[PDB]
Amino acid sequence: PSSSMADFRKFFAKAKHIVIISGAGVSAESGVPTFRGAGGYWRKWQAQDLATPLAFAHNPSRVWEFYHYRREVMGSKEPNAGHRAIAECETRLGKQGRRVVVITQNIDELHRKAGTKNLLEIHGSLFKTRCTSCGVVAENYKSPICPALSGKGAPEPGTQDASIPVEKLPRCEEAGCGGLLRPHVVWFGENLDPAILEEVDRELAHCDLCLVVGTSSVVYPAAMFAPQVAARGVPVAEFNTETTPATNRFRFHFQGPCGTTLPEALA
Ligand SMILES: *Nc1ccc2c(C)cc(=O)oc2c1
Ligand SMILES: [Zn+2]
Repeated sequence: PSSSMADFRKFFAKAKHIVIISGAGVSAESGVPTFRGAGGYWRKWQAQDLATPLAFAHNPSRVWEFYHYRREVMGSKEPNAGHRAIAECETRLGKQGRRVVVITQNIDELHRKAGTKNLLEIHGSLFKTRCTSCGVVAENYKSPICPALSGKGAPEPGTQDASIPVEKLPRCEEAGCGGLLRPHVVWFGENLDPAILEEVDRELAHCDLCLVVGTSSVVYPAAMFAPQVAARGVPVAEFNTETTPATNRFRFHFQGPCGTTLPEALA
């Protein structure tokens, strides 16, 4: 795979429709905890233990504690130079009639905070709720999301369950509903929104340049998206930290934190 920034920049100058697939490394560069890899725990659990329908069914208080913590932590977090380069790229290109879309697996909204408008959040958002009775999706930035969760969700091992009664967990405020809310995020074992995937397929079909940032391209989610772009002859450029491996039938690979390489690539 080429690591020629100048060659990349020649494609970038001429590209009219860029798809940017954003993975977990973009969030990790802002210090956002993911509770996934080695060492990444909340109390005695990882995300694969708590971000499941079964976990929520059996202990909705514990799952709400986990997502309440993740909401509140964001008050100490900021977009990084990678987020900023991506947003500035969209803004500048949009005034030229050129399209930039960000397809992200990240749920912490830092792309939005940085100014990205054309955003597909394929795993949902920490700052949206979904009613488990009526299905309504709502924005929710309230600190705390409900009074019973104030001071709850502490991450330290040994912290006891809050065991909030389900009636005091976040509830739907649509007139005549009152159901129990869940976080509007995709759980392990769940389907991605087909309408989201409808929009993703349209962007992949039409783009003339594809970036994979903060993730590997040979793994989910980018492995679902990049192959068919590359198969069309569209250049695929990967920006990530792991020394290729990932092995790439793709055009470019730039090693390093994306906050180091993207400001230059997307200038
Ligand atoms: N079921 C499942 C859920 C989530 C995954 C992520 C976030 C990454 C992955 O590589 O494979 C997953 C599989
Ligand atoms: Zn409802």
